[PDB]
Amino acid sequence: SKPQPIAAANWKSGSPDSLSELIDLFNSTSINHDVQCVVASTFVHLAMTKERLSHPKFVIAAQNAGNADALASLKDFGVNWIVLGHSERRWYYGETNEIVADKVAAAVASGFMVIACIGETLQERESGRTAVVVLTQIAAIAKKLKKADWAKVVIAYEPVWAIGTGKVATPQQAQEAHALIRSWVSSKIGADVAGELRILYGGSVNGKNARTLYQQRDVNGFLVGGASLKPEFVDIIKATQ
Amino acid sequence: SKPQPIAAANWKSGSPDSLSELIDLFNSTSINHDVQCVVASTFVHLAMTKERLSHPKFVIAAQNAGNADALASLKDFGVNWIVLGHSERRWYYGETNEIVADKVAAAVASGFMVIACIGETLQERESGRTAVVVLTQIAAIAKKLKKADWAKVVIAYEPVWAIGTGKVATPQQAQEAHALIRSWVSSKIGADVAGELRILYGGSVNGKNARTLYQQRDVNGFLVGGASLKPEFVDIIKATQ
Repeated sequence: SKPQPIAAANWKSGSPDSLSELIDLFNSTSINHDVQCVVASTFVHLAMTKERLSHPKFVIAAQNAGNADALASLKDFGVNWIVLGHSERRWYYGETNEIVADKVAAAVASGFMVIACIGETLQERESGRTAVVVLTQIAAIAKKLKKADWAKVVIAYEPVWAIGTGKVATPQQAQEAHALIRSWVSSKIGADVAGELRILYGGSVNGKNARTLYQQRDVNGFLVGGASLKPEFVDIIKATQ
Repeated sequence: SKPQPIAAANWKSGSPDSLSELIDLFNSTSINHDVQCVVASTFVHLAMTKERLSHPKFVIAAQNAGNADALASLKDFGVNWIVLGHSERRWYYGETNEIVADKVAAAVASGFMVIACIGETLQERESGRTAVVVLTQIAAIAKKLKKADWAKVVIAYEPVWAIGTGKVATPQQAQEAHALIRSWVSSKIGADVAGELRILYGGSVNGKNARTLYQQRDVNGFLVGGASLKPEFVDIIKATQ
């Protein structure tokens, strides 16, 4: 039915010691279903996790790449997944739809599994421009990808207003945005591709809200920030059953 | 007499929780005089404050912009004020008078209210080169601004040796530098402009020293770093009466 789900952690902060305790918990956790778990972080924690994380279902990812040289070095360092187009890169650092599109194409060429992020601001949401915004973002990425490349792409839909604010989208809001993105992909690229495509939801996900969100027809997992620094991340992974 | 004063906070560090407590304190504080309050920060706290800060007298600002795309995105994100040419950008990152001048011109074009920072090092101060340094910095900015643009500019004078060191300038030192900058502007651009111009003082300002500094004829407010992370920032705002 639904493609293999992904439960990605976005370690935006935390201390080396507290984090290794988490890694121990994960390593000792049996997941009785097929799900790809991803732990994304910065150089600070990347060396530790790359060596301390042993769970068969987990993989590590870099939080961003500034250029082709970094993609190359990261690849050599042994990192195969990467998160691109995350909120702040777009609104704080000014990366345009075109720029992240180029980054996504480059990463894929270098052989990475890419989690490309998209989402609208509170202003856009309220102005009723969600659908146009989201599709423009996704369209920019598509313009640079060859049909084969989609095999290496995961889309993460995160309303900018839901990230770190405590304000999660509703099962209906998420499902609608995801359904829209999938439709666009199906009609523009192919239904074969659209069906294989994982579209994750990110924006204040936690152990208590995950299942309802996951139950939606078009939600294939989550990109989790805050709750991924806590052991409740385990409940979030179990919610992708 | 003096133009409307500005009490700007420069949140260089701090935790999300501690910071929201401050925002609550601010939001519940009545200021019985006309003053523009500004809370400047990085992407980390910018999303929270933009949503949690409700005080009618407060506005939020970005701590820097790396290029035109960032100015555009920030503008769209809903940020209208920006701090440029701050100490570290000049001495640590190597931004020249010319570069920050260009940044100031660009920001103004994009529609921002700009706090352009200037100031000399301890070496320069001691070598007795304060006046030449400060004027060269300001002159570089002027070379790129059209007379109309000055309406969107606020100048912050912060001796590099006073920032974060605990070593504040004396009411006489600040007043002299401010008087000099205003004179230059008056004779080079116009007295109309010079009079409307807010020149703030920054460099180890606190609740205890603010009033004396503010009492000077040419001091129009403060850019505060350390003390802005504490509730004494309220006393600093009251000092602009």
